Amino acid sequence: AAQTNAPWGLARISSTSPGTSTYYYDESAGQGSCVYVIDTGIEASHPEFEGRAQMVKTYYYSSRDGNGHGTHCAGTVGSRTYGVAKKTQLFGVKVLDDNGSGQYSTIIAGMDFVASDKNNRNCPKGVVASLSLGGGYSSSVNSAAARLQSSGVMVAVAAGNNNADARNYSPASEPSVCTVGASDRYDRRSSFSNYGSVLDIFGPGTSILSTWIGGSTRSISGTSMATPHVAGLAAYLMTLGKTTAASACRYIADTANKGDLSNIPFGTVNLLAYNNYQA
Ligand SMILES: [Ca+2]
Ligand SMILES: [Ca+2]
Repeated sequence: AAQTNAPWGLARISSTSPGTSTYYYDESAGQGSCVYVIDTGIEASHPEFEGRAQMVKTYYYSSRDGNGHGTHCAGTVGSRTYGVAKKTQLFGVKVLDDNGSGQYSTIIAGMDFVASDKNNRNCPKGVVASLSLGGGYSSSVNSAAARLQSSGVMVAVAAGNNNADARNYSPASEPSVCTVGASDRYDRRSSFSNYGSVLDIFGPGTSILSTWIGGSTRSISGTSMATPHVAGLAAYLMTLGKTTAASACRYIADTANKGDLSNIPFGTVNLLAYNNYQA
């Protein structure tokens, strides 16, 4: 299948070279798999979700996304127009407040929640967890990320936006999960993107068009926008039966576009997420 005039990040992921505008993907599009978006919530009623999104847990007074960040991330994962895995099932876990902040204890609880909750859901092709959040190093936050990964969920986390070594940031520094860096439309490392040896792959993160609260759309940047491109790609590959939750990160790194990125510091991988679609 082909999505003509797709957002640059979608075209990039199904292309070997930058500058294309069609997103080519397998029509299965992630159906059968499930992606948990652990953020500010998701506006499930947004028409781009087609009834495929649902709030499953909140840690605040309401489960609605009063921020927009989570709705944005969920759109990149699987909205009709801005999503990587167009037929996936989206579940929202609200661990961040409407200002986009949350505490470590609530973020850890959200992760333990998903590890248990996936057992009452029908996700025959696999379960993915998308975490476009992070903070200063915390061993308990890293540990919650590792438990989720070991429970059988593909965990993808943002590298962080401090233009620094991701080793001092959490969930990012957890070596068992998939740490995602951001890139721009010219194949340059996003200027704000963290880097370092803990990163596993890079995804499109500069000026990413996606859904927003109030039934709208908005273009924003961050390693937070790169994370969902790889969570969505993992869900698509798992439903294709190419990989599993436990090895999806490694399979993505193995099949990525290698050496295409510029501004990659010595010691950071130069791997760009790629679906390897051939019609
Ligand atoms: Ca190339
Ligand atoms: Ca890793």
